[PDB]
Amino acid sequence: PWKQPELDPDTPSPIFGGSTGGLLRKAQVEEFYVTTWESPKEQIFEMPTGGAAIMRKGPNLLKFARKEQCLALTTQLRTKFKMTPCFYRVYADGKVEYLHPKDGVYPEKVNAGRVGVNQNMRSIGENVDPIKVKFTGSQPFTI
Amino acid sequence: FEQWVTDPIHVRPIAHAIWDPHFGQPAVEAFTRGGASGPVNIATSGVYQWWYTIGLRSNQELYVSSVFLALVS
Amino acid sequence: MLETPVTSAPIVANYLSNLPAYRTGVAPNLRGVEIGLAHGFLLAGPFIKLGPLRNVPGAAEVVGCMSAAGLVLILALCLSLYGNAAFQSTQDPLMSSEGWAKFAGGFTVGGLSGVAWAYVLTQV
Amino acid sequence: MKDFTTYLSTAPVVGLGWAIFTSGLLIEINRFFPDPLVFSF
Amino acid sequence: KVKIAVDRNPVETNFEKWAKPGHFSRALAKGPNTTTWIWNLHADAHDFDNHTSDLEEISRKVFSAHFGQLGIILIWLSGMYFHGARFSNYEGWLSDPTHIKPSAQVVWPIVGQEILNGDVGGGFQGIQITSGFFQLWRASGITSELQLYSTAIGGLVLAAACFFAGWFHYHKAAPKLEWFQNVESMLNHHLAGLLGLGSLAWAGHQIHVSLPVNKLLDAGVDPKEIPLPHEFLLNQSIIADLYPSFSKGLAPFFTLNWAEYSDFLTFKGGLNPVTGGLWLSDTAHHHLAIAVLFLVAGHQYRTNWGIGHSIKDILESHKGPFTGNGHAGLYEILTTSWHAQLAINLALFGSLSIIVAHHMYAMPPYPYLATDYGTQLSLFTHHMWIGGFCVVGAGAHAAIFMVRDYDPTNNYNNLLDRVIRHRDAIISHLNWVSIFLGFHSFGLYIHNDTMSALGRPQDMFSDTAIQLQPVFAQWIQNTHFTAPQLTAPNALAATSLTWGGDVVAVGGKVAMMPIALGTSDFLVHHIHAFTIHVTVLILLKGVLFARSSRLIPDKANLGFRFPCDGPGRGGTCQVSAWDHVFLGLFWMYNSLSIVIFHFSWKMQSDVWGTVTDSGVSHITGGNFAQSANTINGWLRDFLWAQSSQVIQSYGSALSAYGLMFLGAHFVWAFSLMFLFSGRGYWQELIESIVWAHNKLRVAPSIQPRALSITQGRAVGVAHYLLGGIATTWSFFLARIIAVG
Amino acid sequence: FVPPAWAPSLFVPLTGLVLPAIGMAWAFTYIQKEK
Amino acid sequence: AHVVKIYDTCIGCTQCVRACPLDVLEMVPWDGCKAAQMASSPRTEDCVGCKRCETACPTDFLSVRVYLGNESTRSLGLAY
Amino acid sequence: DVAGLTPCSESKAYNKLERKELKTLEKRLKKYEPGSAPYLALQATKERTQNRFKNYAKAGLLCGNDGLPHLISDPGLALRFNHAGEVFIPTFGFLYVAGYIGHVGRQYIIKSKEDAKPTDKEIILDVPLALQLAFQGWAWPLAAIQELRNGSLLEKDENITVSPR
Ligand code: CLA
Ligand code: CLA
Ligand code: CLA
Ligand code: CLA
Ligand SMILES: CC1=C(/C=C/C(C)=C/C=C/C(C)=C\C=C\C=C(C)\C=C\C=C(C)\C=C\C2=C(C)CCCC2(C)C)C(C)(C)CCC1
Ligand SMILES: CC1=C(C/C=C(\C)CCC[C@H](C)CCC[C@H](C)CCCC(C)C)C(=O)c2ccccc2C1=O
Ligand code: SF4
Repeated sequence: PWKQPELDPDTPSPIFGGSTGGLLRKAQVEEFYVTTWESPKEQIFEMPTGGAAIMRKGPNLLKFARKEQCLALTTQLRTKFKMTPCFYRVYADGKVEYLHPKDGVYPEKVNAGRVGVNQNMRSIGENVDPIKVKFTGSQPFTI
Repeated sequence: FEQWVTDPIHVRPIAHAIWDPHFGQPAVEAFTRGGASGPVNIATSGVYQWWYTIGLRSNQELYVSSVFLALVS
Repeated sequence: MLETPVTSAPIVANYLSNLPAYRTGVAPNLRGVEIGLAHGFLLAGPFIKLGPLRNVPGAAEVVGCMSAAGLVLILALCLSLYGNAAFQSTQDPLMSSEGWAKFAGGFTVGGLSGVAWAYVLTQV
Repeated sequence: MKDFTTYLSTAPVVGLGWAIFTSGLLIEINRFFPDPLVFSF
Repeated sequence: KVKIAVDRNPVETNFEKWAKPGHFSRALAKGPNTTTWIWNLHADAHDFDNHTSDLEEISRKVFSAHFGQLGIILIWLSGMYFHGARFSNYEGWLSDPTHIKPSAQVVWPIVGQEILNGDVGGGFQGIQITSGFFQLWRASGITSELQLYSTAIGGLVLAAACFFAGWFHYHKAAPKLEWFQNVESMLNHHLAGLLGLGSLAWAGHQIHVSLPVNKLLDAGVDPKEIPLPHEFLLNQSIIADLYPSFSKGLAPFFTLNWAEYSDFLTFKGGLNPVTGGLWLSDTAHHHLAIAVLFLVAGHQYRTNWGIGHSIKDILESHKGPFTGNGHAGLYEILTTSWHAQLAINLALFGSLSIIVAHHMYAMPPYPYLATDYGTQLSLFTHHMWIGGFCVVGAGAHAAIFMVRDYDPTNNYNNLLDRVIRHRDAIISHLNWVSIFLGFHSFGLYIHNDTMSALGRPQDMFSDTAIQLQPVFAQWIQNTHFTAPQLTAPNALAATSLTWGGDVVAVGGKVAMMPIALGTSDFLVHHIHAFTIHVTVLILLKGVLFARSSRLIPDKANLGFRFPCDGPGRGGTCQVSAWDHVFLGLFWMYNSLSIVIFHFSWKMQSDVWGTVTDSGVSHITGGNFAQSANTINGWLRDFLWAQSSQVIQSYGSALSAYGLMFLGAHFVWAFSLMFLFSGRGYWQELIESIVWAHNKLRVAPSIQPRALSITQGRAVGVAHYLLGGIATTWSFFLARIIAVG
Repeated sequence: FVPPAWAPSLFVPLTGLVLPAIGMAWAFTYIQKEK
Repeated sequence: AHVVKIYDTCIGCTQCVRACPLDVLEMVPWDGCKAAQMASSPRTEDCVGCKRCETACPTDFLSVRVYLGNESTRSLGLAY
Repeated sequence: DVAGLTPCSESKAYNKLERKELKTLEKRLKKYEPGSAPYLALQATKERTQNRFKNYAKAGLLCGNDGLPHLISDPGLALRFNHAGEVFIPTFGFLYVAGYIGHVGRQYIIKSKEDAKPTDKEIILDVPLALQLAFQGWAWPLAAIQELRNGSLLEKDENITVSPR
């Protein structure tokens, strides 16, 4: 949004037991994703990595090994309770990257502040044949 | 090859000898065919008939042909 | 993350603590020697029992012992291959490259020693 | 009546009717002409 | 609290919705535009959970559908009884059951199929039936065709009554949701009335009707000269002559001197030497004891009178320290989710069908049933396959419940939540167990085949080289052979002849004999355990990963039945729980095929045969001890040594079995094009055919489309199962009829 | 010319055990070769 | 990773972004459509190629196209 | 006597096969009393077999070396040896019936498209219209070649749905 929020590792995790489909060795070798939300009350939700957990009244922090799990939890919280969460990506060296609300308004909106990239300005089916682009390393859809 | 050249009707061609330490003694005895000293495979590729037709008769001719083809390769 | 009574048992914890792989109190050569001794001694077992020469007395134990030695050598070759092809890039010395090479050398030394010990025990 | 007729006008029902009609015609032809092979008037 | 709650006329009986095919769902209510709609019409027909979100309407539809299935079953039973009444030689079979084959289906002479009406004996022509209905009617005291006619008419009347009952209980008087949710009343009425009262009624029929008719039939008198069952019912002189304890006239029952009933309520465990079946007095006391036990069990739950047990209280009370909330939210799950109850019912029904098959080949509970080898083989195979289908449908509907009816709010730390919480460990351990079993069984078979082909019979895992004898099964067999000796002294003999004893034969054919267990039996039993373990692993992975997984975290939002999630993450084809059930269906088929092959070979080699003065000469000469240890033995001594009757059946009454064998091979082969391939190829082929019909202006208004990927998988697995099942059916029946 | 009688006792174990073993060793080092 | 390409036939209906399970697409202002929205892929390195965006496209043919190739840890959907 | 084959009446293997079939039918018949329904059923089967074997003979059918009759498919050769009734006449009859089916289906496809929701008429058939088109298809080749003449049988390549190259 106006200012990118900074994650807090001291935020309380939701009330949950032990997960089996949790973070593997990739969490301590490669990047892992961390989802934060602000629950106004305590309620039971379903994690994508196992059974069910109970979120605490306040900030809530969860860890996952895949971005798809983070976005699945985000859309579950948005559809079920309208929570509007946000997840960061933390690498092995501790670098933190802001992932979901890039402009803080969610990708469903526009905000008139994002530059559209990887947009072909020609119609589909007007691309050149693969014979035209041969021994060049450029795909017909990449021009 | 020479025995098949002498009698192309009765005795069967031999493809290659079998040396398998996993073979048992009845299996070794059962695979001794065509008047061989060990377990052999009956040839079905038909190179015996072809090499008899083109004029090869002796084993030395096959030896020199094989070494010449190895040199060619 | 899911703690269990059998994984977090203190008896299981101290049984896995003093194992040669998880001791972290000795050089990799000694751990390899112990590993090779134990695994060669157990691997000689099925070879002196059900080999192709098991009906022939005397020669069955010898044939099983050389087969166990060959299996130990194959396992040592695969251990050396894993050490060379795993730790070729950047506190436990076992996870290092030359540490794993010394572990493999200890493993094959222990394997042949255990095969000889099993031969002595079967002869006696 | 017309709702039941439109139910009978559905594709599986008329297909079933065609099935019984054709099967009965062929069966009665085979019964009253036992095992013919060549058209000989 | 428990009371009848019924709404009066919620649905009007009008044909206006019969005209519209797609009406139960709003997706199909708009009308058809492509051909995939039509399949969607025949796929979501019974998906009542998707038509409406109201549980009351779903429960009413379930009640009506159950009434319809009972009406269909009663129609089929009445038709079976009618075919036995008119187009059958049951009266001829009653005179000599050991020489006239049971026949109840007669064909019409139309195109040369009259050769299928074989010479079954007794001056009759027809198809030799393997259902065993003749033995069931002989066990029920049925003598004349008039009784079969009356049973058929009563079955038709009860089928019409049940069909009207379904119409009434749906359209006229529809029960409410509170009526269906009274699980305590349902369990009490089912234990006491559905099972116990029926058991007591069948016991009374066996005492008053079946036992005297069976005793007179075993005496050898003419069935026409046998007195009618009502003569036994009313007049007490014949029943006193046949059983002196009937002269007391209900005195020992109400004076607690039940030992006086020992003449016609016996405990002579074993086989009747006259007929090779179970003793009817033993079955009478059995059904009486079962009725007493079920009437006792039916007064367990509290419904309206204070006393009883509460299912919710029992489930909440049984909580341990290692399980957290032990069985906490299961009562709410099983009272709101139809699919959980469907999974439970299907699992228990399939397991009980397997039990029925095993304990029916073991003890033949019918007169002249064990002599008919074909009837026993067909019944065992049929119950085996129905049990397998039911237990795979249990996993299917459990996965459906997991996708649809699971609520995380009611499952926080209960047993289902912990099972989901360690499903990965469950699947990993089951995978390791399955791999180890498959190695140490199939690799043993490959080892035997290799060392046989290498000329090392002493290196094989056979009954002569390496004795891997089933010491536990042999010890259990020896203990159960001594069960009447020391632990059950009131039994006259052993509970079955499989444990040990002597050979019981009827008409020169062996009815039952002790079954020896060797290394081949251990190998095939461990092979069966391995196949069951793999199928369990597949279905459990489908059930537990139906909602989410590491590969797909939002699988619950995709539904239970979806083809894939695209080629992403390397490819997500066949990732749904439906596809897991579709994969496990083949493994169930393979498991049960190996099981029935083991049964057929073992009972043909070591059980069935003829009995001469020298001894018992079996059908295959007991090759199972020396041929079942290798795959080539099954290939040659079981599949090639047999199946010669099927291929040589042409020109005889068994030629329909050969034709059905060829058609089954055809359907099994035709299934592979749906099992393999995909959808885009057939879609473009259909596009080319659309162009062809558009050139001739015969393009249909309904756009033809290729079958869906899920639909294509369903068609492939259905045709594959049908082809394999009919292949085994034709081969088994032809082999067991020609040489049996 | 004619190979000796011990050639099946040497070449067959060489191309059945030793040569595939060294081939798999070279291939395993080539697969996991990193920069 | 995979290549996500969006053409000018998009009507800005935002269905592809809602169908995206990894937050790859976005909506930018545009003038070539009535809704004044255009789909973009600024996070194509996180796309796995599930083709869920192509299912939600209402236009004939496809206004968004996913081309697989050069799979990585993020592109293969691996938690390990 | 074409293709080195003999007529069924002149052949010996044909009579041997008929004798074998009569022998096995009589063997099946001898196990039943004459006053029983299986006896009449087997007698009817034997009579049908004898009638079929008589009708296959004296009808131009010929069999080679096995007694099983053979069919000649080439026109002209079948015309000059009275074998046209084997396949030549039945193939023309099947072509007539198949053209009847195609013309009836084409008429129903065309006649049910100039109305609202033609798929509804496709899925719920207009039974009087279907029967009317059923009884109007007796002159299918005339109407087919007339539609070919006026060009309404075939659609032009401009109004036809076509796949991209
Ligand atoms: C002791 C009383 C009694 C008896 C005998 C039954 C018997 C049956 N119930 Mg039922 N049930 C009962 C009480 C009883 N119920 C109560 C009190 C409740 C409410 C809590 C239910 C709720 C219930 C549900 C929700 C369902 C059943 C179903 C069934 C059938 C199970 C299928 C089967 O085994 O086929 C056995 C079949 C036969 C033996 C054939 C003859 C069946 C006759 C016609 C039934 C006669 C018993 C009947 C209950 C008498 C009262 C009806 C009367 C007004 C005419 C079976 C007919 C299932 C069903 O719908 O099946 C149709 C089902 O899904 N039951
Ligand atoms: C459901 C099973 C069943 C059934 C139907 C019967 C039925 C019968 N048994 Mg059996 N029996 C059974 C189980 C059964 N038993 C079991 C489990 C045992 C244990 C071993 C026995 C042991 C046994 C022995 C040892 C004997 C019988 C006998 C009898 C008969 C005597 C009936 C009697 O006095 O009972 C009591 C019956 C009643 C009180 C009648 C019921 C009340 C009526 C129906 C009221 C009708 C009122 C109505 C509104 C008015 C008429 C309407 C009209 C005007 C339209 C009867 C045919 C005896 C026999 O055959 O001799 C005759 C005999 O010797 N049975
Ligand atoms: C106790 C019995 C029972 C009951 C009440 C249900 C009820 C249900 N099941 Mg379940 N199921 C069962 C047993 C049962 N099933 C078993 C035993 C299996 C394993 C085989 C399955 C496997 C299964 C799957 C995989 C699925 C269901 C689904 C469903 C739902 C809709 C079914 C439907 O619309 O089919 C409509 C009817 C048909 C499609 C016709 C099927 C015909 C088959 C494929 C071929 C028949 C071959 C026949 C025997 C021989 C024909 C030969 C030919 C020459 C004529 C419904 C909740 C579906 C669902 O969405 O659940 C909510 C679903 O996806 N079930
Ligand atoms: C005969 C063919 C065949 C074989 C061997 C396998 C083997 C396997 N499948 Mg199966 N499968 C098959 C057909 C087959 N499948 C078909 C047709 C289907 C379609 C329905 C499936 C569907 C299927 C599913 C759905 C699943 C499996 C699983 C498994 C594994 C179980 C492991 C096990 O218990 O056995 C151990 C393996 C063997 C006994 C292989 C036999 C070969 C010999 C004995 C082993 C040693 C060979 C040799 C000595 C070593 C050579 C070394 C070198 C020269 C190469 C294993 C990899 C399951 C799995 O992943 O694991 C649990 C699983 O979930 N398969
Ligand atoms: C004589 C004969 C023969 C021969 C034949 C021939 C040789 C033929 C040819 C043929 C040809 C060479 C053909 C061609 C064709 C082409 C085309 C191009 C076509 C078209 C068609 C159409 C278009 C159709 C249509 C239709 C339909 C389908 C439906 C409706 C109706 C109609 C008819 C219209 C044989 C020996 C075999 C057998 C015997 C007889
Ligand atoms: C062949 C095939 C198709 C094409 C199959 C189609 C379109 C289904 C065709 C069904 C027909 C129309 C059934 C009726 C057939 C006869 C016309 C009816 C009987 C006629 C006689 C009574 C005369 C798929 O769509 C497919 C999809 C997914 C995986 C595999 C496959 C696959 O293998
Ligand atoms: S789904 Fe298609 S039309 Fe809609 S916003 Fe995305 S690219 Fe544009």
